[PDB]
This record gives sequence, structure tokens and C-alpha cells, in this order.
Amino acid sequence: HIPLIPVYGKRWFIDDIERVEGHIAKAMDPQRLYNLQVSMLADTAAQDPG
Amino acid sequence: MATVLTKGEIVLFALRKFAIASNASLTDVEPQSIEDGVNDLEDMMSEWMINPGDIGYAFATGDEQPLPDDESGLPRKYKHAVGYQLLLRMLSDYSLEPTPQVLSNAQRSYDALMTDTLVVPSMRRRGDFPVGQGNKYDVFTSDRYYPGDL
Repeated sequence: HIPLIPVYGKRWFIDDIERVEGHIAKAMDPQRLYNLQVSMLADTAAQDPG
Repeated sequence: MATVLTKGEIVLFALRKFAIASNASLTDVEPQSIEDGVNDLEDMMSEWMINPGDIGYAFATGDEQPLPDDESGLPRKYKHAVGYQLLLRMLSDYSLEPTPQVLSNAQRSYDALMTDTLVVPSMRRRGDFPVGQGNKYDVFTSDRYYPGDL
């Protein structure tokens, strides 16, 4: 046999192409939108203190 | 365009519209009031490059002098607006004050001119704003996050 042993998190075969997925691909958009929200709030707060 | 506006026609329109020099009120016309009017028109058009913006006026190339027989380059759709504004500016030479109807006509013509040069700049995305996974920034397009510049 070929001595390479693959390990997958979640694997499916959809359209002649094998597709995999880990545990963080689904959470990219909310995370990088939360970061933008915090960054935009910080400097707006820092612009006019009193 | 249709008949080509000259610089002298615009000042004659302004002189006629307030019964200063026309064939249908009494009589008469003067030669110095023409040079003064044409120079006033030139200075007005120079100023209009700021607030109303460019509208296609043809300036004198090199020094010389404007001369009433020169072609203005304006479309015929603007002559009432330009003439009314010029009349308002040059009324005080003869120590006269405009009537309310003249002011109303001037405002209407100016509004028509303003309507034809709008922009509404339509602000863009920023540059740290993400573009979602829904439009496949990896394969179809490139550069996740909007450019927001150019």
C-alpha cells in the first residue's frame, strides 16, 4: 500500500471534488465583524471625551 | 448649436428685459454700456467656475479683449439664467432696483440651471470593511476587504 495515512475533520464528496471542513471555518464572518465593531467604537469614543 | 449665442446677444437681452435699450419701449442704445456689460459678463463667468461650476463658457485666449461679436459657447438652454443674473448684477449702474417679478424669474431660471448640473457623490465603502464569504473572495474575485480608494 501507499504508506500515507490521511486524517480529516469532516469530509464529503460533492461535485467530483473532495471537500473538507475544520471547526473554525464557519465562524470567520461573525468574528471579523465583531472585531470591526469594537475597533470602530473605540476611536469614536476617544474623539470627544467631555 | 441652433443659432450660436454671441457675447453681445446676452448683454442686449439683459438691457432689453428692464427697458433700458430696446425698440419696444421708447428708443436708443449706447456704446460704452456694451463694453461695460461684456466685461461684467466675463468677470461673472470667471467667478462661476467656483460655486455653480463650469458650464462651458469660452474665455478669451491670451489677453486681447472679449468683444461682443465673439462666440460664447453656451448652449441656448442657459441664456435666460445667465441674462437674468447679469441684469441683477448690472442694474445698480443706472441706479435702479428690481421689481419682485424680475427676482422671481431670476430665481426660477437659476433653479433650472442648478437642476442640470447635480452630482450627488454617492459615498463608497471604507477599506477595513470585510466582504463576506458569500461572494467567494478566494477563487472568483481577489482581495477580501473592500479597496475603498482608487
